Amino acid sequence: MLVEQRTYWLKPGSVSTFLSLYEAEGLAIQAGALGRLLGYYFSETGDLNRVIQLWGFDSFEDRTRRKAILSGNPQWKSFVGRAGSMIERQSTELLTPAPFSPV
Amino acid sequence: MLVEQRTYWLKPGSVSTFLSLYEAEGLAIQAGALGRLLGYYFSETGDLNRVIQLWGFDSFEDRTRRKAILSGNPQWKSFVGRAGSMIERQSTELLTPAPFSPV
Amino acid sequence: MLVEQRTYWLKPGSVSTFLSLYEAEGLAIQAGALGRLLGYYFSETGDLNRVIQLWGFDSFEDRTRRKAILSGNPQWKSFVGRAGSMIERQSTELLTPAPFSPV
Amino acid sequence: MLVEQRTYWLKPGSVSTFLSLYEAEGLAIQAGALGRLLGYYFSETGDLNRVIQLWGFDSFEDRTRRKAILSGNPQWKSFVGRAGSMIERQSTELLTPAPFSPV
Amino acid sequence: MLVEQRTYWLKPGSVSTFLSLYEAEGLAIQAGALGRLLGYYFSETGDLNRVIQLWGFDSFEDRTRRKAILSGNPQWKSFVGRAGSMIERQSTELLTPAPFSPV
Amino acid sequence: MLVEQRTYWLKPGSVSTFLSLYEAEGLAIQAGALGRLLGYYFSETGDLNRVIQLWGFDSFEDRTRRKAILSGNPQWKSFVGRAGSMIERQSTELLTPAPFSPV
Amino acid sequence: MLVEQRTYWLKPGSVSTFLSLYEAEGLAIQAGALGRLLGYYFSETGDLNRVIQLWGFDSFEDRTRRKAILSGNPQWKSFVGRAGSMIERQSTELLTPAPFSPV
Amino acid sequence: MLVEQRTYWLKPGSVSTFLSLYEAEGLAIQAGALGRLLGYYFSETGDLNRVIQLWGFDSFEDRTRRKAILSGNPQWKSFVGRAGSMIERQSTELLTPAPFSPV
Repeated sequence: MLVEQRTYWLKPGSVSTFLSLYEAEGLAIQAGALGRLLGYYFSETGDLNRVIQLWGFDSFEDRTRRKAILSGNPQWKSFVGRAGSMIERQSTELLTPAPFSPV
Repeated sequence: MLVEQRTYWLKPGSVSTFLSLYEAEGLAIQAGALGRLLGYYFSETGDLNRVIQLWGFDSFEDRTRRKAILSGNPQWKSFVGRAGSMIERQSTELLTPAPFSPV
Repeated sequence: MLVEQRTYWLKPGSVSTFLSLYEAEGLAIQAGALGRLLGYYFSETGDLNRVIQLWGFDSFEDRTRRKAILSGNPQWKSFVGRAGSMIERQSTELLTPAPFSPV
Repeated sequence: MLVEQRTYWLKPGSVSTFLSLYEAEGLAIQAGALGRLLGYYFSETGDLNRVIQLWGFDSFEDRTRRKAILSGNPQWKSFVGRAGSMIERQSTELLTPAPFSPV
Repeated sequence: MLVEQRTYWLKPGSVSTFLSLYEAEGLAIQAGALGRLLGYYFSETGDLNRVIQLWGFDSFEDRTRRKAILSGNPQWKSFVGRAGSMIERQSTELLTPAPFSPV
Repeated sequence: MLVEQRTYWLKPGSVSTFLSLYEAEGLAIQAGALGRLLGYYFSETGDLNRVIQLWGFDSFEDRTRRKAILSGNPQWKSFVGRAGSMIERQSTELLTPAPFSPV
Repeated sequence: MLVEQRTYWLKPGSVSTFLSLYEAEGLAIQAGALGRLLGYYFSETGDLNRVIQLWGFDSFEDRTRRKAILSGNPQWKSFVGRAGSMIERQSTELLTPAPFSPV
Repeated sequence: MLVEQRTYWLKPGSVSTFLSLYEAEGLAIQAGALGRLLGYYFSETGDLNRVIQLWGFDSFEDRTRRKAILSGNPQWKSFVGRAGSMIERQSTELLTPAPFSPV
């Protein structure tokens, strides 16, 4: 499995608004396209106002395919338009599970 | 649930040695004491030679209790002695799951 | 005791405005809810325009309780609305006093 | 008052050894020379293996005077020789208390 | 050869808009003035929303000459006016090829 | 001598506008109040859009006195109002000359 | 094409030794396994003692295949043993060429 | 004029030893080769154990020429051998003086 850990830095104070809007308008579309949500968090220490998500993919090739499916989805584009102004900065990294890592 | 994400930066080239030694000598003790391993990874992008672990705790109080149980374990101390020289730097952060985050 | 050190990065030039507004409208509410202010500073070196605060808590559980009391306070919400635009970024960390640390 | 916040990054695993050695051999000398210890902590989040100290001075001039008194103390030099190998990196910053900050 | 690696951090979501506008209105002018484009990329990991460019110059003196030619070009100024609002931050570094580096 | 090195990060593209406005409206006032300008630069590598200034002071006490004189100057306040929107972030550090450092 | 940009931070002063040893003992093996070297540089500004390499791959899957071929090569392992002590830290990132990027 | 600002991070506690050794064995050679020392400092805030130097050059081409003269000097090589172990990390940046910057 290929694991992606994405971090968004949000405008101060906007985490609860973002998470509510995402759950109502973005989660079903994004999880439907990408396939395996492993975790979706907000920070309590370090930089505040971060939302951190982990996604599992069969391969980099499949991640590419699923991300393009999501990016072209008209309902996703609408949600990105409504939620995007809360996002100040985005980063991502690719991780490999150790053999004993769960699931 | 309270989620802890810990990062260790290891000496260059030492990730596979660390993961093999940990699986053989540290995993059963640490998972037994701490309770819920959510993920154990090594990095493929960004800073290389990172190992990243996520642990789930019922509360901060229980994390404190379980960490002291682990730190006082004589077999854990032995493993830390054998593996510790590979660790150059350590960081950790506390995270809260969004309501829709899995498990 | 559990010690929290919070840092806010403010818009350039806004420190004195923030501190005056906080002292007049936020301090009594926040200190009343959280309990033990250990220090409230602004930076003279490093990143300028930082305000740095240290708070002492009996436990993480009590910090959680007191923070929710503060966040739900209608007068606090009003102050956050008036002061919040000065805040560009927020971070926090948890610290433990050494046995010989004062108070 | 002028407040100094110093951070030392220690070798992984060495915090308890450093704090024990400092309390036994360095604290009385350093506090005697510098005058007002405001806090002495170790980190629980963020970079682990940090020790963080806050000192209060009447003025920068007096800080300079007291630091030179400490640096020239033969017993301090001995302690620095015994404890210094645990220190990997050091940083410091100067802070000013807000008018309502305690003490 | 002197190699310059420039990084622009763009507003979230704006990479494809920037690259399309640059290719249509800026590339021919900039490549014409500067001389040797070695690579023009956007990031897939790390900080997202980065565009990274590498340029090769005969010398620092020639880089200075060509950059002033570009900066004074009225069509370049127009493009910078239309594209500039997408750029949040800029950095650059100078690199020297190893003897075996290609071209 | 006590040396202060200040860095301002400016809005992309604004360095020449800032330097022209400062030279016309701020330099004589600021240099008159602070006393010894050692250098005033803009960056060519690293973070672009930085302006970096070095000031020499007889002592920290005199720096404090001169900075308050400048901050209270009505013409300085006017210039800060006109130039301030170009400044995104500010940092500063204190340095000590080596014995052989010039002047 | 998928582009990888790798950075190694070397022990101060060791860049020329590393590059000479690599050219003599590592380049033919590594380029033979990985396929397309796009650039191999050392830094002149920013962090000194960096070596920066860019590699082009048909796909992430092919990068994975070629990296495992290289890692299992006995002559590569020997070179890594002889050169590795110069490497203090390693990072990498994945990049996508813009449509107009050369080659 | 082209200005170079170099920073060395030294082993904790070694600044005074480095500066004494440099003044006795390196300064005359280095200043003789490079031409115009503008400042040589150690840090009092921020990262401690930094030495920061500013050098002025007629041009980048002349900086290149003078640096190669210095690097090939047998007495410089000897000094670098004796002082080099104190240096943990090195960085540099190029700066341009504003028109009103002194000298």
